[PDB]
Amino acid sequence: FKESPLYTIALNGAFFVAGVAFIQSPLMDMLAPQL
Amino acid sequence: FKESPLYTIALNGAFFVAGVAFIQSPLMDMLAPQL
Amino acid sequence: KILTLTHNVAHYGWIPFVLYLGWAHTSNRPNFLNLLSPLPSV
Amino acid sequence: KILTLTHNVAHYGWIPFVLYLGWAHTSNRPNFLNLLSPLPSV
Amino acid sequence: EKRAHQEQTEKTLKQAAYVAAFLWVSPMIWHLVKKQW
Amino acid sequence: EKRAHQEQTEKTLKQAAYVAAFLWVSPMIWHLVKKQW
Amino acid sequence: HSHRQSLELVNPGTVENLNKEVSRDVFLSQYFFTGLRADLNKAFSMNPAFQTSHTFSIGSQALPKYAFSALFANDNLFAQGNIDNDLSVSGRLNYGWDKKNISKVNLQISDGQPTMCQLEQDYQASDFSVNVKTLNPSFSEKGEFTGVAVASFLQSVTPQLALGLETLYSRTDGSAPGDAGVSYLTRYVSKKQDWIFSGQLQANGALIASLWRKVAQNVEAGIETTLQPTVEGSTTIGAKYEYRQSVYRGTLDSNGKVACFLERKVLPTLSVLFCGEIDHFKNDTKIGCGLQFETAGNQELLMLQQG
Amino acid sequence: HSHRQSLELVNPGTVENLNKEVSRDVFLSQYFFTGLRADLNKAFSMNPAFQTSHTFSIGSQALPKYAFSALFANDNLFAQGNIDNDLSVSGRLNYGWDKKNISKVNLQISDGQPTMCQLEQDYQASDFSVNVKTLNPSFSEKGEFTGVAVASFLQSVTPQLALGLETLYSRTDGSAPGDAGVSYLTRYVSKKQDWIFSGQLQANGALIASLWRKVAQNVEAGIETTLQPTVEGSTTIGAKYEYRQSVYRGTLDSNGKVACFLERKVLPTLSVLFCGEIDHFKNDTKIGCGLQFETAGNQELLMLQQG
Amino acid sequence: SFVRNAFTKSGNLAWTLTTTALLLGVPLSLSILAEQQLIEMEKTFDLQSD
Amino acid sequence: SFVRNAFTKSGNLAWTLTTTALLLGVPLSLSILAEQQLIEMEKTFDLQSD
Repeated sequence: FKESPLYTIALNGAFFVAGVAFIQSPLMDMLAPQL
Repeated sequence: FKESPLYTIALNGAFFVAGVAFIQSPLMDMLAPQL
Repeated sequence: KILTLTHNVAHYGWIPFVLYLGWAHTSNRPNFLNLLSPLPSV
Repeated sequence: KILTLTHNVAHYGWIPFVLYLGWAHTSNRPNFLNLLSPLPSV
Repeated sequence: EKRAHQEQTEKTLKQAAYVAAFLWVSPMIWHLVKKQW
Repeated sequence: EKRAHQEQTEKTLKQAAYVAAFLWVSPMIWHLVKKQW
Repeated sequence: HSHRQSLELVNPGTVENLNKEVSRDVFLSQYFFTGLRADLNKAFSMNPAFQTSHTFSIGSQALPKYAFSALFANDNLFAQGNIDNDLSVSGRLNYGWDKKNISKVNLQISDGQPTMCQLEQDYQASDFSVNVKTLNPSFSEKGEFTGVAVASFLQSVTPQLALGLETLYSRTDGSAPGDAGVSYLTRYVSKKQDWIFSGQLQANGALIASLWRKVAQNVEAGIETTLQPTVEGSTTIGAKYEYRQSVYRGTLDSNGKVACFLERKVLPTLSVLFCGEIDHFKNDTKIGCGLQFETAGNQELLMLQQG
Repeated sequence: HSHRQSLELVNPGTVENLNKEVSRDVFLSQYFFTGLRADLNKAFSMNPAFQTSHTFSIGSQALPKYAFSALFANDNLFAQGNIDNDLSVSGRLNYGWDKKNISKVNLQISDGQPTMCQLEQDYQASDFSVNVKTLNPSFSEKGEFTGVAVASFLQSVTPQLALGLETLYSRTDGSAPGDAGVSYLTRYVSKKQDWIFSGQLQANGALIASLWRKVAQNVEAGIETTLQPTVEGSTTIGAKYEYRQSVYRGTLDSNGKVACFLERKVLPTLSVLFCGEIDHFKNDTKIGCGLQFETAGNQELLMLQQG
Repeated sequence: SFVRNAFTKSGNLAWTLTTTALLLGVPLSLSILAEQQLIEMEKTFDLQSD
Repeated sequence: SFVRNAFTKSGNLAWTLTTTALLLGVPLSLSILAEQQLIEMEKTFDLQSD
């Protein structure tokens, strides 16, 4: 239990890493329409 | 120079009767598209 | 608390009576999840 | 005082010189009304 | 004081009833007027 | 008082110029690193 | 009784349908809104009319965040139930003893305010139609009425003109004697049904005069004027452009405001819609867009919807 | 200077175009607006670019009521003048001495506020980019500068990565000694140009990191990182669906807001555009609509526009 | 002077009338265009059927 | 009790996600169906010409 600027910065970094992992993964590639 | 409630009611009625004449006139039918 | 028991019936129980009314007259009669589902997945 | 003399005239007249440049380059060179008119009535 | 208001309401209602009777009677009256003209 | 801040800003700007020189040099040292590879 | 039949009159519509064309059909006050709105109505059957609706809306004070509704309508009985977030139960029942005599009652639970309900017994004759409506009656300990009463009569004197009247008695508490509200009605119909006129004088001193027209099979317009010492009046011209694919409605107001609403059907089930009113006496706008999904309940109607 | 060419360094993009496709092509912030807007632009010449524009807007803070703009662009020079209701005059002139060296001036008169004007001089090299911007230049009676100056550098360290800096100097009055700001800039590009990263570090301590991937010729997606004791940060993600007939843009935000912006090109001459957003953490919305007529000036260009 | 007052009046009335006209007409333009497009494609379908 | 809290939370999140989904999808759906219809009409004209 922190509730801190470090807490929110870590959350933001987690969002960044999740997004970059998702984009580099084939997940949006299969989400990307064939047409 | 009156600028009265009678003035505003008279202008409202004049606008109404002008609209009635306009809607009765075949000029509106001309405004109505042939298709 | 029968008096307020009848009170709760008016709120929660009005629509399902209509729902039960329609579901009775439905030729399909699907299940409650399909009735409440806005999806056409049938 | 010259910059003050520039202040009023240049503010209004900047666009007129811009359109005077364009009107010269126009192959048609239409009238001022056609320049100011957004209508394509040409 | 309020008695006058109550009597005014009563006479308004009676006027409404008379108007209803008159409007129901009206169509034959207008038909006979048209027959006259 | 403000003089110290002024020469602090001067130090910052000269450091920026030095970093600019270093980054201009950087392609050649990267080429040397690739040669080492 | 015989020459009465020889007059050969017709049954006029109800007072609520006196201004149907100009007020509801032509104009947009019933249909206009503001902000985003999503609607999910779907029918499980047709011959027994039965469907449920979901309503999503944001940005308009009048419309709730989400509301759910359902309705049923057989040959002689109509039913409709509606629920809202905060659990405001809404329900209306319409039953017809005969095609002319219909009994109907409206219910609306507020859940925090005294619930209001209206009851209407509607009967129509060959040449006149009668309605009686009330809003929250109550019987005092003396056996005397306490509430709001609504009742109107309307008779077609000639096959082209009808005259009507309404009586409204409101007894709020019984301490103060109740007041009476009498209004006068006037409706005229073109011999060829090309144009319809309607004019009324309310008990509150308000006179509403409305003229409707049918320019052709696809084009129609109408004009109305209201008024209310303190006397204020307004005038609005407008026209509805109906088409097989899209429906347009336009509006010009004497009060210096303009508005337009456009229902555009794109798919047999998808129907995008736009509306926006723009005032000029204070230079502000209100904009709302939306859509409606309509889907069937069974495979048969699903196929029928596509064709 | 021989191995300098032998290392075959490429030309880096300009600093203002560092995150150009992310902040502009991917996202919608500069494109997004609120309320009703109309764009009426017409063009007269193409080989020397020459076109004017009428813009009508309402219900938006940034967009004025009505503004007129005219732009001219020959082979090497670009000119653009803009006039607004309340007689606001702004203009931009581009005069390139060469392809690599360009001179730029921005003028903007508020007529009631001090006239703000910035001077931009940039030169582009085969392996590095440089530019200088000054804002409202003024020399004190002692010969000392007073105003705001902006200069930036960017060098291709390798054909895949480009790192550079920006230096800013701001002397408001001369009584207070001017302050200097140095910010780090970094850019990387995929070897196959599929994905591009862009990260910077402001002198103010704020960190802006942006990234993008060209998923396909008809889809893009980008993610940015922005943050700023008092430390605050934001996270927005989004994608663009560009197509021949229309283009869509919409984003997701860490602040609980969603965005939509679709322009609908119904005609070769007419393009309707629609935008809207939700603020879930505030339960409020913003909606706007728009349309664009682009019309040629002469018959030949009108024919070319029509086909 | 009076010239500036008249110019401001003319500009204001032109702006409001133009806005009202465009917002009345553009929905009409698109709706009628779509309807007549349906009409012409239906006519072409009739011609190709016959 | 906790049941009411869970129900209210679930309903709120469901409504939020539903409105986000519809707003993000409907413009996309209409645009892609319109372009697919255009592809259909152009390919029909291509096959008719060929």
